[PDB]
Amino acid sequence: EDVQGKNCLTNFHGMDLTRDKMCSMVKKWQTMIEAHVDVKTTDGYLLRLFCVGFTKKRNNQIRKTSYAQHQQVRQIRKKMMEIMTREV
Amino acid sequence: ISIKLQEEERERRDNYVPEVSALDQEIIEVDPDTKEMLKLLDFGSLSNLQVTQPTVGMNFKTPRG
Amino acid sequence: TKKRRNNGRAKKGRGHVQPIRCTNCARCVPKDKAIKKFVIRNIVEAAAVRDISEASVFDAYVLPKLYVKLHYCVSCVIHSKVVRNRSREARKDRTPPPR
Amino acid sequence: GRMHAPGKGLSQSALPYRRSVPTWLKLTSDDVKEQIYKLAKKGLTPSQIGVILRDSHGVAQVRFVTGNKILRILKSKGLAPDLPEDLYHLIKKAVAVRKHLERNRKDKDAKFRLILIESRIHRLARYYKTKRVLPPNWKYESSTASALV
Amino acid sequence: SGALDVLQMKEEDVLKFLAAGTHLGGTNLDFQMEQYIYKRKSDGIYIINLKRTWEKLLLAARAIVAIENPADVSVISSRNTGQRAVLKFAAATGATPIAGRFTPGTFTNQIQAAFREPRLLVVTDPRADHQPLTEASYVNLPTIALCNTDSPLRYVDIAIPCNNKGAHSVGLMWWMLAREVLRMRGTISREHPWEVMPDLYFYRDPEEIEKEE
Amino acid sequence: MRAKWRKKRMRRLKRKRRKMRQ
Amino acid sequence: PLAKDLLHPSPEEEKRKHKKKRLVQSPNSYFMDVKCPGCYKITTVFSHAQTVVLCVGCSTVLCQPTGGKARLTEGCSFRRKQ
RNA sequence: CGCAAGACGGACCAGAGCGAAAGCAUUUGCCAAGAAUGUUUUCAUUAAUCAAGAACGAAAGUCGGAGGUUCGAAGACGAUCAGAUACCGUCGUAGUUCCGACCAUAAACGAUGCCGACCGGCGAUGCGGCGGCGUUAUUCCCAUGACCCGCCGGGCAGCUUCCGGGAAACCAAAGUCUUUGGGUUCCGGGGGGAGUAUGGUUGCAAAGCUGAAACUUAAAGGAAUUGACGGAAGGGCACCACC
RNA sequence: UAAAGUUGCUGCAGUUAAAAAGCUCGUAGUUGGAUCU
Repeated sequence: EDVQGKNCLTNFHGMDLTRDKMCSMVKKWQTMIEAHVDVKTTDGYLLRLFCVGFTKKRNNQIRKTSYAQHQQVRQIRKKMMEIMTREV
Repeated sequence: ISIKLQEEERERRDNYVPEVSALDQEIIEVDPDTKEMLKLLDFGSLSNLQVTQPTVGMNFKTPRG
Repeated sequence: TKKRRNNGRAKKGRGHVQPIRCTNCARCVPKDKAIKKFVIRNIVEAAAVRDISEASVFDAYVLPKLYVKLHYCVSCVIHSKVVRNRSREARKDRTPPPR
Repeated sequence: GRMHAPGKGLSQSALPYRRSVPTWLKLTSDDVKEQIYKLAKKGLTPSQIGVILRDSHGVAQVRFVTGNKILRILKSKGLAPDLPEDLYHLIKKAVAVRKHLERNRKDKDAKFRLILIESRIHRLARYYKTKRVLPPNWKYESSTASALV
Repeated sequence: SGALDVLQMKEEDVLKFLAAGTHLGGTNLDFQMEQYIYKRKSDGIYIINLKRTWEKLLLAARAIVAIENPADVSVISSRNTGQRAVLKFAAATGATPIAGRFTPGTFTNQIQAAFREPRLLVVTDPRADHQPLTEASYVNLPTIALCNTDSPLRYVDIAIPCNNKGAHSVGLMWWMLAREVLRMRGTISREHPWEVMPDLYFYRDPEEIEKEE
Repeated sequence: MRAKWRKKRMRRLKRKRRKMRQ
Repeated sequence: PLAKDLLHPSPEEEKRKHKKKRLVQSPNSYFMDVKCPGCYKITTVFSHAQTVVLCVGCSTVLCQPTGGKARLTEGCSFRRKQ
């Protein structure tokens, strides 16, 4: 955002995950719940935050899959949205 | 190779009996359900039987997939 | 005559399955009929791993992997030896090779 | 199976063997009749009346306490609707589907379902006309249906 | 038995069964072995009603006794867990043993070297002894089998419900069958315990004999 | 001959005949 | 198998069956006298009630309709009849 | 580093779900539906299948309107080849996209009409309901979620079986068939000619529906078996193979 | 004419040999649960 005295002063512009991490996190017997919010901080900085989560297999689970029903996914996504909006 | 001499020699070899029977001992564990089965058979008052406790959980199926 | 009870696909209980493009030839193949491989391979070969790890500015950087999804059509999957012909009895077998 | 669906569902009420008023039920036949009359005056159909008699008053089956069915009771007292409950609900559903279809004209599934509902309406109307519940001149129309609702 | 108190099950027999794990079946249940199971445990194991086990053992002993040529009964075991038990049963009772692999065509191929025409067939496990059982369906051969909860009952005429997986249980069941057959025959009495004991019929791992030598 | 190409030939013949009989 | 006595089913097997496939069909539902500590009278509630029942002597919810059996509010004593 | 446009919704995504079929996959909201389960609610035979008739119906195609990123019939070149009017490559029109009106055809397939009953077993899975040790979250109690173990009802399927059937392949239906009759619709009668000619009808067209005959022919064809062959795969051998 | 159960009402076929309409709705037609000495 500025340069003084052979010195570049950077500001936060965005955040991301490396492709390897996101590729590893997507397995084939669970659901991926994805949410996003356009939210402005208290100083005019309007961000877009993306949250991703995956359903968890229990430690005593025998069923191969760990799928959440559509209403459960919607509740999880609404919780994601509200928590991210609160925290931002 | 099979001759009668080998058969008799092997039946001599298998003519082995332990001092104490491996079957009957002082205390044998028995689960509550088999204890009820025995009490149905009127053999539930045997004192050789030790009522052990059943498995804590219900994890006996291997995970599928 | 019928070679396979499932017709070489997994289209049970629906009428249409969306198609995908073969990674090799770009042929249109139904997503349930295409042969799917998920290859998770180290981004550097087992030969270049020594030089790359020696030249790393970090200690125990652990190289990232590469997660590629390949969707072969039947012709390309047979040519690439990803799957091969089986005897009439052994065709029914559905357990993946042990590898 | 279902008339207009491929389903072969089995769920339904399983009546008990006994045809007698239950021991817990102290309500007399006239008391049940009065409760039915009040519920009908409140504007409830025989299905709803039976539901709330079973659910709050312990009346397992009104026929086994009164000796008469709820619709027959309402007809005898004289406060039964002009057209039967099932036909009225079918006509209401058809009216709702038609009102949806006017603002959503690309909904071919709605058109298919409306055709099915109107076939059911016509079958029920033909049955009630043979049984003389409906006048022989009664016909279902695409314009006067909302008036009957 | 037939409610004959001389044939009723004894406390010592119950203790032998419980010590050998005879009452303990598997985690799977063949639908034709439902009538022999008392109840499933908290860990998925099926418990075998030992009263029905004794009833079927006595029925099998009665069937064996009603063959006045003892060599016309064939006792078969393909698994090692029951080979010594089968040999001991054949020695004590006079039956003909087939311990080891059963050659197909033994009952059907008249020309073969091991061709025989038994009058009754007893096997340790219908799953592991499926080959003689099938041949039993070719020569009018009645069949007795020691059946676990998941045992298949095809071509099995008298199914004895017992644990046939453990060496202790297999040996004890064969020993008890030999004891019952002898008692019905007349040799050895029903009053004092048999001078032979189940551990003779058991199977010992080669490491066990190495430990014992 | 492939049946669909025989059908195509027949349809082209029918079009040529339609041009014949206007 | 091949000898099942269809005239005298065991009560456990008959209770295991669907309510319509029993020898003589019987419902799985029941009626309960339910009583609240804040009430001076009992009421009769269907086990599978489809409406929200209220206390006869109060204004409190008694049971909430669900997919199957209704959810009786805690603190209310319920006893089956017959 | 941005901006614009149009297209499409990866991975999750499954022999999983929903829909009459065609078909349906970013979030959120609205709208009207729907199956299944639950039901000691209501009506009380109101039902099954159906000439006529009607709704929907992939893709391509046809009219107008908008758009027009990619891909791309036709087409223009460049290659390869004996020749290539193809396969391969660079471009590229219609089209592919949306709106309205047509078209009503697909290997529109489960190549298997719908409704009903009976006839083996097993383990899974989806939805609903019921019951129950125990673990985990909502800081702790019940409820409820996620698991675990069963049961019931419909559903997509799978394995197994000397149920039975079948020419067999195979099918728990394609079984309950010379021991032949539960109800009903459609439809076939050796192969070609030929789904052609012709008439009728529908369509703006392309074509759709209905649809022969003369003539010709001893076989076409189904399933399976043994060989031979393969510019199919996998093994094995040999200095008349190689290293 | 029989053979021809190759016209099948008795009495045929329609997964692959010829063949179930792409799919539902629907009138006529055909068929229609228990029950009354």
